[PDB]
Amino acid sequence: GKPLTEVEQKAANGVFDDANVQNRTLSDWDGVWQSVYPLLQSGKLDPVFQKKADADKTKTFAEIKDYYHKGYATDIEMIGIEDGIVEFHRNNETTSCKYDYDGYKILTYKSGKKGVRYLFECKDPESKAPKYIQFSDHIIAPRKSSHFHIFMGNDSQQSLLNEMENWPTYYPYQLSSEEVVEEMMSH
Ligand SMILES: [Zn+2]
Ligand SMILES: [Zn+2]
Ligand SMILES: [Zn+2]
Ligand SMILES: [Zn+2]
Repeated sequence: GKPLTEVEQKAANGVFDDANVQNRTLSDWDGVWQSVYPLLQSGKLDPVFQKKADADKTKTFAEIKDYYHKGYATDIEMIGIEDGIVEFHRNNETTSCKYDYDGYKILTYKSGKKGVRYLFECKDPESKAPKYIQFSDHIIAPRKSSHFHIFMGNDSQQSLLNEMENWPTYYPYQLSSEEVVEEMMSH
């Protein structure tokens, strides 16, 4: 929808000044989302890997697909976000919490690029949802997400900050596999 400003555009590419990063509310991720892992498991995402492989030298289709197989792997098939609550659908069962915002963390990847993770924490003893979750979606300022990676854990926020190999990814539930694929065939 909104035209990604020059900043938003470069930011979406890991290039930005820390002074341009701003807090974001949980509502930026409101909606019902589908994990893309089952799509990969059923070959629905092969075209995307084929394209990334016919452009990446030293990388074969299988090598690329193996990279994303590890990256997308998760048992949380669906996520629901609404009115401050995040709900996780695992095995026909669900868990949720009314998450508290804990600021963000600007990361500097070894590739030189930068990224921002938005941290939330569950402070409800009753709940059985992950204690710490972090959103990352190439957005550094208020703006509704179109899809996102989410890191979840029960050890600590720092702990989630070190994870760089597994990043469960989610797209709007209503999108078909074809639509999800076309979207990935861009950015
Ligand atoms: Zn700084
Ligand atoms: Zn469910
Ligand atoms: Zn990403
Ligand atoms: Zn996108």
